[PDB]
Amino acid sequence: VSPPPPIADEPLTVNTGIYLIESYSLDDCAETFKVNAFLSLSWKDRRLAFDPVRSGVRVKTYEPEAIWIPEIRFVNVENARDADVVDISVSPDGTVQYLERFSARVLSPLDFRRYPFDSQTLHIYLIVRSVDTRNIVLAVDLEKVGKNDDVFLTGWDIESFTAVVKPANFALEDRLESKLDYQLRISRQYFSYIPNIILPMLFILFISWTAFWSTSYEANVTLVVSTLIAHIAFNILVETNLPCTPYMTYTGAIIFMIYLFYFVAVIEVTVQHYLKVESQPARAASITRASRIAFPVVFLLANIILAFLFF
Amino acid sequence: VSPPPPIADEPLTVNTGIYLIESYSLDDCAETFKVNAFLSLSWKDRRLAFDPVRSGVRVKTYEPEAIWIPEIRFVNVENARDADVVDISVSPDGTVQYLERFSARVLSPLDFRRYPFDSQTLHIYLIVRSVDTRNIVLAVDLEKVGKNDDVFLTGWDIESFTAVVKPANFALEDRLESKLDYQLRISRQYFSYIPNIILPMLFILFISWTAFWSTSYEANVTLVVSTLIAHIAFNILVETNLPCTPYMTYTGAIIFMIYLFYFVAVIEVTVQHYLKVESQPARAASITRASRIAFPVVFLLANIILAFLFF
Amino acid sequence: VSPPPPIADEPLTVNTGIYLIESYSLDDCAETFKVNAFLSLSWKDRRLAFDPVRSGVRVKTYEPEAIWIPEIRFVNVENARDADVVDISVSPDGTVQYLERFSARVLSPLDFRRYPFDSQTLHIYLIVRSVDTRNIVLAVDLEKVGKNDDVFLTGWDIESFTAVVKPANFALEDRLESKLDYQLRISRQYFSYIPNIILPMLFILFISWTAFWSTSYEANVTLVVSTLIAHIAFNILVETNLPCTPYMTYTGAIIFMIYLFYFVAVIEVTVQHYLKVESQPARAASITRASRIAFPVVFLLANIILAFLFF
Amino acid sequence: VSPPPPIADEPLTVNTGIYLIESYSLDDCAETFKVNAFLSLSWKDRRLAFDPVRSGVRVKTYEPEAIWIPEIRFVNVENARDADVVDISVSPDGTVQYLERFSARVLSPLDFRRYPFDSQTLHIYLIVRSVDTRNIVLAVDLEKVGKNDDVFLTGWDIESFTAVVKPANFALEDRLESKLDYQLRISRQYFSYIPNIILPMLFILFISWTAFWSTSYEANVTLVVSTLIAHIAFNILVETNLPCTPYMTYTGAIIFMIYLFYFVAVIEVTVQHYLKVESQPARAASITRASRIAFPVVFLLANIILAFLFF
Amino acid sequence: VSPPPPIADEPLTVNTGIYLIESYSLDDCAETFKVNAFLSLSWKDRRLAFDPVRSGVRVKTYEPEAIWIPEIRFVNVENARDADVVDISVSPDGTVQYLERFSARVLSPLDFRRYPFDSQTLHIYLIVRSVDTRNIVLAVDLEKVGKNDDVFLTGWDIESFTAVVKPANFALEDRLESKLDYQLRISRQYFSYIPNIILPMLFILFISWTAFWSTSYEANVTLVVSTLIAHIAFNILVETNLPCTPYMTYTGAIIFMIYLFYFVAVIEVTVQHYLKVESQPARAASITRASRIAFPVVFLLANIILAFLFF
Ligand SMILES: [Cl-]
Ligand SMILES: [Cl-]
Ligand SMILES: [Cl-]
Ligand SMILES: [Cl-]
Ligand SMILES: [Cl-]
Repeated sequence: VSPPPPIADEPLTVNTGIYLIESYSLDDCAETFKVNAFLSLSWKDRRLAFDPVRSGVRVKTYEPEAIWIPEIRFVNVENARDADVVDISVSPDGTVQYLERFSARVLSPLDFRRYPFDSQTLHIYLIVRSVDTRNIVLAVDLEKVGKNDDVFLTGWDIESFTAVVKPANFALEDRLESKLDYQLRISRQYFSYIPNIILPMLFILFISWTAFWSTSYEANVTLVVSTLIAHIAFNILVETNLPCTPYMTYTGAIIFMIYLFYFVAVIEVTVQHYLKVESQPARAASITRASRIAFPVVFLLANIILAFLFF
Repeated sequence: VSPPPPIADEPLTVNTGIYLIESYSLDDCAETFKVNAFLSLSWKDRRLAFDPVRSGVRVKTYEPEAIWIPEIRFVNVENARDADVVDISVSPDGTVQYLERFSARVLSPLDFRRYPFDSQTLHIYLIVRSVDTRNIVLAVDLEKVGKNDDVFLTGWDIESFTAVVKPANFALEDRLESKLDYQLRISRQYFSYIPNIILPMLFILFISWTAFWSTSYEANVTLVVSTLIAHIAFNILVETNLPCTPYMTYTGAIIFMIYLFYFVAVIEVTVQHYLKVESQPARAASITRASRIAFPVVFLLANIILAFLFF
Repeated sequence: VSPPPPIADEPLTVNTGIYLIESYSLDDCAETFKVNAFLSLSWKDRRLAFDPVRSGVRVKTYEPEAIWIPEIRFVNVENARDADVVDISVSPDGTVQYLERFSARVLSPLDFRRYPFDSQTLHIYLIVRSVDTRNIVLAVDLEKVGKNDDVFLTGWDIESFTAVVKPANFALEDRLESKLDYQLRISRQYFSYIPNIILPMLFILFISWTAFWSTSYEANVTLVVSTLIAHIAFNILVETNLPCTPYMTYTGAIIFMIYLFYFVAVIEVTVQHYLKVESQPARAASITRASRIAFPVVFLLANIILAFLFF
Repeated sequence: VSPPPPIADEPLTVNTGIYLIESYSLDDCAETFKVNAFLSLSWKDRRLAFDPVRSGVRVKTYEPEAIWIPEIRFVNVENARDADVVDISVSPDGTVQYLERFSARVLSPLDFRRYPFDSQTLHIYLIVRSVDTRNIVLAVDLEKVGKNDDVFLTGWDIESFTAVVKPANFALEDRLESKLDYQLRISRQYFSYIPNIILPMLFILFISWTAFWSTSYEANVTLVVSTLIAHIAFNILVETNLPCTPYMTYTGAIIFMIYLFYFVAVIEVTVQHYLKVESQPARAASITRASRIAFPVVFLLANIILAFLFF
Repeated sequence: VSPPPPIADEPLTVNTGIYLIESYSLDDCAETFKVNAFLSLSWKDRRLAFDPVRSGVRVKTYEPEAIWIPEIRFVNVENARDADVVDISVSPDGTVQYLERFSARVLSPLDFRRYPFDSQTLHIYLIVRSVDTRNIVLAVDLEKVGKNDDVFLTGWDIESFTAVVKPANFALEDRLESKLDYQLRISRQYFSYIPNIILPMLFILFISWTAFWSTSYEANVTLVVSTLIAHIAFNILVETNLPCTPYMTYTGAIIFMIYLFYFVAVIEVTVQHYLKVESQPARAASITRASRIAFPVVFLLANIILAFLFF
């Protein structure tokens, strides 16, 4: 079959609608999310019009093979969506009402810089390539754009499911293409992060600061180096909870700073020992006494600078 | 083919039944479980009515392509189920008895707050979208709802397989949808958790408490800090056994508390040393002597409080 | 097509045979294994009988679509098997010789209680659902049940591939079902376990026992606690080699006991130190001297008890 | 259908063009990447020529089955691409404008020697096997070779998507094969590697150098050995970040050198102690004093040498 | 279609060839390797013979559906190969020249005993099952057996791609089967193994040996135990590089021996301390002095013995 012919020289409008049934498998590393939804399509084909009085039925139901259907594809999918045509409905004027249920793995880039206080906009881009006989343009029927109340993505608050009504019409491979941006807005449930990541990580670092109320070089070497091991071990433990970003994140910056602090605490411990050994105990004692306040203060400050620097 | 026509204006009743053959791959992280079951369907399609005497046969057998079959889908599946029609049997009144064997990856949210003493209700939601000519309504034939005795989910006790008889009939995208809730009830086999997770984790903590019968600051630093490392390594070891919950679980609150205890034990060890060093050995000794009882008591109390809050 | 009609009132006998070509992907955690095998089927359909003289042929070859074929399925598969009909052959009496090559992922429960001295019986359950016109019964042709010599499952000795001749005939959803139990017997190759798991684990534990020839509390704390870390580190290293059982295994009991031993060794080390410190060195010395024999003896006794309980 | 016949003795030219829609799953270990793109094909088939006046059409649209289409394959794919013919258009002269959307997993060797300062050229090799009647030759239409602006590969800067215009025409299995090299140029985003990999790794090594301002053999053994553990623990933490190269990398050579440094630091610590114990404290002190400069200077010198060898 | 009829009573010869296009995904654990190649087939079908003169063609080209093609399968594949018929060409005598491009996941057992100095022979077994009318026998056309020069398997040197010309003709499921052994010979690239695995592992063990130049029991306990932890940590670190063998490998024998050495070093350290403490310092000193030579010598000797036993 060929596309419906234009009355004048106008493009064909395909009214689209996505209704989210299920959201699952948000892969932080792959930057992909699996989605199960309805895709509704509507357009006028006058070749399929009929006088309801002459005809035999109000609405004529067709098989996909029987009539012309626009080839709608998704831009940001790994492979083509798995679709199952639920219904095709032709009214007396030739207004086609298409409906399919599809599942797809959608590639949408993620920004982990504010982890775990991040929010994401997941995109589903609808596209239609224009044909030889006439141009095809996508449109949004907002009555057919929604999401099931039960839609969930463990660890996230599902904010909204909307579409940018104005399509992106552009040329590609010598033909017009009309694109639609459907947006799923999600924000992370950051609470567990405090008792799970930050708090135990801070306790380890705080244990290293006890070296400031000790003069035993052996006990101090043990405190600093053994906590450093505990820190790395704890990091190994929480690897999984942190996302795949091969770029600097807020949490990643706190963590880097904590590594610097272990190194500085070693310097202090080393300095204090050398001074004592090299018969300068008054300096050694004044440095250790200062560090007791200097360490928490410089830490707490650098964290406000970090927080501010990120938010 | 079109749906069977109504005699008056009545909806079509599709009598459903699911019989569980196999239950497998319960993914605590994905919140998905895989299923292999029979799906039985029964409706009346008078266009198929026959005379047993002319036909010879008491029951007619058809291929799925030959007759109209209702489009039943599952709401909470990853992709459409893999189905194989086992049998289609038409009696002369036009009553169709459909049967298929299907496998599906079902998405059902899980609540790990009580892990490992958690129980779950797994849902399989059956759905049918009504058509232009007539409304379709789902029903439950309880004689056809069951599960194979051999059905297992390693680590769980399979309690029951039932269906909420009353369907959820509602409107969606300008058409009626009739939904059925099939429930698989499971409860976790928590025993192994004691010798596997808790007991070795408690022994490590108890070793740290021996610092309360020691005055050697070096030996105490080694006890606390090395046990803390042992705890983190033990935690990495049991990572897998613990579920994916990005929220606070019961097992999780105990693990957080154990981290707090290591920090408090460090404070004590540090305090006791400073007092001794700052010529106050009587206080140092009274604090250590108190700690011996304080630590187990406060621990035992806080664990009772936790259990109470979670259960 | 309909099933062949009964001469009297007899059920139809389908003679089955499975010949294992390949066995791969034994997943200890999923309790699943993948299989590539031939499935042979045999029955008599007198409607297919021919006079070889008129036909000029001794044997007629058919396409699966052309004739009636019994619907054989497997009970314990994740999804339906991938099959390719190799041959369909008909002899003048109406005897059908069916053959297909199939691959399938089979779910079979495993018992890890005796690991690594465990043996497993893998099950492949063949099934046929009876029809309205006649009952269908499965049978085993043992000449037709075999396995390729090259069939392997790394880490296991493939003992036998057989079938329990007597089918399990039972009623399900108001129809007869004839089931066949095909068994693949495997026994674990436990040798590598000694140099890979037990021996290094025992050496670490034996190092902690040297604390019984030392009076240095600091050296003893280091011996017991550092070996405990080494043990946990070693467990982590061997995680993979140990299976997924969420229940107590033989190796699992030994490992738990080894954790108890580290705790007891700490108690001793702590006790010996307190007694010394609290001016009772004779008791401290007698406890340490006893421990030297008590520890290996109680260990060796407890292991004999465990072995006995498990075997 | 047979290929279009030659007017003289000329080969058939198939003008190709790949337009990258999506790029995902760059697997550093597998040396594979996934791609979603348009494949455009152009050729003149005079048998398809038509008079637009008689036909009433300016352009004829065909189904792939209806006309002859060249069999284009990709050399370096895991399995054959998943393709969906978007459009086939014929103009009155017999020009065929083919277009398909395809997804494919591409195998392209990677060179990790300069990690994380490495750049890669990804290859997608297009191929056509010539037929009995005429030779088929591939060509590149550069206007039709592009990539979507949104194309990303997390951790990489996507430099260019081009094709080596000159095809590689060669004989294989007694027939001509015309090959096209499509190149996707990528360069690694190395910044995060400094705060993530190198800096914490260098701090650990620097802590070991403090043993050169200490005479306590016990404190020194703790410094060197505990940092060695921390280093190994740190590598385990960053295993994932480093690529799969089973050959020597730049990062890899630095890491090996750091292991040598821990060994040398042990020798020093051991030597200094033996001399001190064997009543030669002046030598012990001069060795330690030298080490303070020798260690950083030699490390710095060797890194300069390494950088030079790799760049 | 039926197979070509025999002139006398002779079997049909199918001349085979495999030309390796791609070699990828060699999975050491699964013992599977992925292949992408051409499969060439040639056989005589006199029903297809023609006179070039009254036909006008030198060669006739057919569609797979038009003529009879032998059903060639692979024995050791997980699922059936993905094939795409490239060309079918009949010469005047009736000789068919078939060609397809296929990809397949081949199961071939691997022997890791000599790792990393191990070589492997990967098998691709071609098979044809004989038919009712005539027997089918496989043959090797060596002109059509090859591999692309660019064929690679990261970490291996691709030695050769050959076929054992003489087929293995045998009976299976009451019918003749003709098998062909195609061999891909690979040998491992063992270089980084030295700087990556062995060298850092030997440095850790050498650090432990420093305890033979020390009399401090505390320093010695720290040296032996902390290096033991570092060793285990290093193992956890190199797990990935070592293959899946659940049997004793060459590298694995060295590793086991290294565990024994840590245990022996502990015994020495313990013995030396007891003797000193029990007023026998001359024996303690002579044992430690001996150990200094005994340890490296016994190590170097048993390594020579092991190498000899494995090679
Ligand atoms: Cl799509
Ligand atoms: Cl479904
Ligand atoms: Cl099956
Ligand atoms: Cl391809
Ligand atoms: Cl195959």
